Amino acid sequence: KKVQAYVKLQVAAGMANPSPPVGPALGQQGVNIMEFCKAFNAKTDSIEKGLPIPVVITVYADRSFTFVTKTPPAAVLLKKAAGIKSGSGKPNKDKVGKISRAQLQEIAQTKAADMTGADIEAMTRSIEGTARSMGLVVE
Amino acid sequence: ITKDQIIEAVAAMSVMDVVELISAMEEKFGVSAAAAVAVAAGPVEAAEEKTEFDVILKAAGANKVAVIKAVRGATGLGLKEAKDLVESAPAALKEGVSKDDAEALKKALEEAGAEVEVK
Amino acid sequence: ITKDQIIEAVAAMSVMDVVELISAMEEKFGVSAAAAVAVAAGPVEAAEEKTEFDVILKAAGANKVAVIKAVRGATGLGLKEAKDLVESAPAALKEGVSKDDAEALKKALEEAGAEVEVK
RNA sequence: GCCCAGACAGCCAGGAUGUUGGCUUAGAAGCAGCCAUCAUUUAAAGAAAGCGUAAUAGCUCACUGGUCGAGUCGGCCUGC
Repeated sequence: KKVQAYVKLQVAAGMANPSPPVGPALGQQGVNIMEFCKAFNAKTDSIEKGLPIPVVITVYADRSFTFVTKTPPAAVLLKKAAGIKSGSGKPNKDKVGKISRAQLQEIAQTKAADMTGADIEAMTRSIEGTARSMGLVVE
Repeated sequence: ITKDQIIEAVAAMSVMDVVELISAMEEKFGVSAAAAVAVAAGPVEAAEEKTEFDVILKAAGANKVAVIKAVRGATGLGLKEAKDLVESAPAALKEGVSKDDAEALKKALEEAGAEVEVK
Repeated sequence: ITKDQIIEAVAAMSVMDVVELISAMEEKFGVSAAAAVAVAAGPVEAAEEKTEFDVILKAAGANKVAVIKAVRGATGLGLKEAKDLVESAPAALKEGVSKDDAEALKKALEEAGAEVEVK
């Protein structure tokens, strides 16, 4: 009851095994990667197959695990706003896509609950700091 | 109660106890009639003394995060609301908190390794 | 001067004074250096103490029955419970209410001829 | 040139948020490699100087406070 671990990140909706990259990881902390697999790609079904959503997962007190699929939009639509497939090897030299001012406040607000900052102008920025180091032009 | 007794009672009341008090008189008597107590109550030298509660951040610990995290969790700030004031420490982490709350806040910060003093 | 003495000295000045000190430090040290002082200052609970609401009865006056009536209507307490909360004036008439509520609440007590206080 | 606004080193506690930056890669998530290296939250935290993982994690450093407490640091030249 006192033994507990905690940590988990963005897992592609649908991918789990084999061991690499998700094997001894969260596999030597109490929980096994036998199940917990079909206990991820059986809850994250009805969304976007290409959505690396980071589900928060504790560990155990017995042997089992837990699950909570939070909320991308945020990260996605940001890569899929200036070509996610074809990107620039050296971003800052050339471009890949473009976005309007409207679609600047769009990916904004829709992540305020994770993104941190007061005033919308402070939100419109930072994402403008995250603007581009991956092709895409500001204007 | 005796007028003198009332005067002493007000002196004991925390400025919090007197603020809502003057605003209170304001509702009935009105801003006009309640102005007497409002102007006389304010001089509770809470400002003229530089005091007492609050959670002053004397020190915090070589790393932000831990400290700021607690700050962010206690106040609620992004990346320019508890990262341009929590350092010098503008000890005003929070205001108008009871002794227990201020004590609890101090603990959380100390856990993050913040040398806090409670005025 | 002793650091402890300085701390006490600071906790003695008046709003105006500290603003003069933190400003002087800023001009001498700088926004970066003098930062470490424009901090311990601010928390001079001028606003922290007050900008928060609970109703509290200071006195019922000569109209005890009248005050009780209002109490019985706001709290809903029985006659015995009400009078017991009015006589000794156990303060807290009702807490957890907003500004307007705690405000208006008293706008129903003093009319009965009672001196109220909100903390 | 720096010195009594006690710093530079110990010890305590602290090294974040978008983000696992992108691309690439079976995987690379500060730390294979290829490019950049911005901003949001503060006294102070490099999209990260090392150890470490299969990839995470974990552990240090840089940066700054508390505590510990006086000259130090860079450089030129000469005698043996």
